Amino acid sequence: MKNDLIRPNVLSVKIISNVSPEMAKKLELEPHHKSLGLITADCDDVTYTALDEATKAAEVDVVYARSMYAGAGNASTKLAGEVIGILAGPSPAEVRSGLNATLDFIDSGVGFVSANEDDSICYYAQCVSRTGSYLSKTAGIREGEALAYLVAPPLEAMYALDAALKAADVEMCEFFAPPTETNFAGALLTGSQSACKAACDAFAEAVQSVASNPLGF
Amino acid sequence: MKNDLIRPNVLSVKIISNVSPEMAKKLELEPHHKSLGLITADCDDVTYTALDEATKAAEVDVVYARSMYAGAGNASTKLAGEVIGILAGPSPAEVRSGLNATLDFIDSGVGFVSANEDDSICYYAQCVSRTGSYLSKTAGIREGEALAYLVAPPLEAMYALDAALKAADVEMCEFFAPPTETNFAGALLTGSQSACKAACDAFAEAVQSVASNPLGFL
Amino acid sequence: MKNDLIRPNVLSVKIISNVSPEMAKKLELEPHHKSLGLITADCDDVTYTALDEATKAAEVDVVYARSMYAGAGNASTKLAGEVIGILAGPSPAEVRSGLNATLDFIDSGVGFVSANEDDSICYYAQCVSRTGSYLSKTAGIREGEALAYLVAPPLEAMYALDAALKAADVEMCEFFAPPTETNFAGALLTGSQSACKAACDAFAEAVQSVASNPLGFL
Ligand code: NA
Repeated sequence: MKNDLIRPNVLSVKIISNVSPEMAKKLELEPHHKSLGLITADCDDVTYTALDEATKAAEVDVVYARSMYAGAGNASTKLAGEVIGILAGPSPAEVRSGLNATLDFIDSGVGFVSANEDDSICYYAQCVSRTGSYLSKTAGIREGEALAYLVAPPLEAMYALDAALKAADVEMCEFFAPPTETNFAGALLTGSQSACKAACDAFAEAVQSVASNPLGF
Repeated sequence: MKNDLIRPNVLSVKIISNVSPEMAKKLELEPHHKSLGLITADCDDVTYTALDEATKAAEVDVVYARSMYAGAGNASTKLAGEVIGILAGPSPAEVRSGLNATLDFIDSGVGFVSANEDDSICYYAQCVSRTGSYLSKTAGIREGEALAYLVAPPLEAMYALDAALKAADVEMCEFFAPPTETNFAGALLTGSQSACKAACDAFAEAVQSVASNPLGFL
Repeated sequence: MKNDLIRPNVLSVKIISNVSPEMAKKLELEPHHKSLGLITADCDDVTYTALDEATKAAEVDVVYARSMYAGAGNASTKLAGEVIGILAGPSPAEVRSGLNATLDFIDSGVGFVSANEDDSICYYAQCVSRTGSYLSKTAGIREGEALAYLVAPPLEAMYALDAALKAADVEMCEFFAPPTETNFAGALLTGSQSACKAACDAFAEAVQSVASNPLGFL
């Protein structure tokens, strides 16, 4: 139903000890990050927020993060989902903590929200109180700064982004131009915490107004 | 069935009045673009032709037009379809006029055509008699000249484009190298309106022949 | 079943005896290239290896080869599959022989292998003893040099690729960063023939290790 959470699921996890030099060269790892933590899930933007959360609780960096074409509902293999993330750390112990932190956040109640009765429209309006090292880098903001993580299908996102930018004292940091690999869109907006929360509410309200009137104009 | 029109559908339409300055920045709008018209549909190339049609009778420009990965049949949400287009204009009233023309054109009988009984192969063979400001820009021609808008699945398109180029006095203006986001392909060919129509007929004929014998010499 | 070959299927094949000058340019054919051979299939990496084999058995070059977004399981039309390849040759006889070699290789037993009982995870671990003109150029090595052609889903590929690089005296030539158009990943590794084979076996074993315990320490 409307306002129901779409629960994200982690599909696969694996840890690498002593990465090969060739692979470290490709992934441009820091010299003393000898261990990697791999993870896939069925929801990309939640996983991106979870990976950033992991950099806050463990001595890890996000070195790879990409979404799959057409989303998790169209995956052709068991573990592909719609996202792959790679954490790098000095040893499997740090990587293990990061992966555990990632999984806990994915299971913490955060996620996309359904906008109508048949769950055919959904959106992501997440206020990140304190960014880690990954979303702050992606957004070009100081680590620890707040951001609103806003994602929705193409038209809803463009309409709702305009509403969010006008409703709150926020600035655009990164634009997810439609289509992402999953055929969504959105942005990362920064500002004070209260402003990011106001933007999340305006974004969510705007997406709902499209779902209750998709063609009326 | 063969020769059936695949009816295109508009999924969502919205007008943004007084677009925020940072949105105008990311979208690279011009200082006189004050209102936006958003549209999604379940058929991308038909919508691109309609948006271009809108630029002839109204003061709107096509500022954004992108297709969705794997097409409308693989959309995960109700309104994503397989295309998003954005018109920019001086006021919401002018944008409304442009969108009205876009909707009328999408409902005018244009669309993809089926090449076989189960509609598992389809193609687009549209003669654009008089281009607007969008397709003319994309093709590198002057506004008001004609185009043949030819789209089909990868192999059919490469074969049928070759048939069209031999059959009519046209030149290649824009090549949609396989795959597009929707896993189709094609091109924009220009010439006289009769040459463009001859190219459309030859393109449609070639796609149908491939559908009747996909494994060629086997 | 685990270790079962995934049978690849060719979906369409077509020859063009004499390509028009316009298609010849946009497809970047050599002046002596007069004919084209088109092919689509439901498995891209097997088809790429087959096209490369064709450049060894016939006087043909691979001039176009691309994968479809989201793979063959998500194709919207009958013949799109997940790959289109184009061979070019001096006459229809060379193109025909090239296509025959391509088809013979696709049906030769090479292919993706299932990693678990329900065939929900599969991988490609193919040792190319002597590359033709296509995969050699793709990897940046001389034709005739050997390659390990390793493909698997994103997480499996990264783990198994790292495993392969440790197990053999090979170097990374081309990295298929996840996701490819088909939402797979892998790389082309070069070295001695036995070294490339050692990497292939190590890659396959590592993928199977993830498939039998996807959640790892969890
Ligand atoms: Na699908």
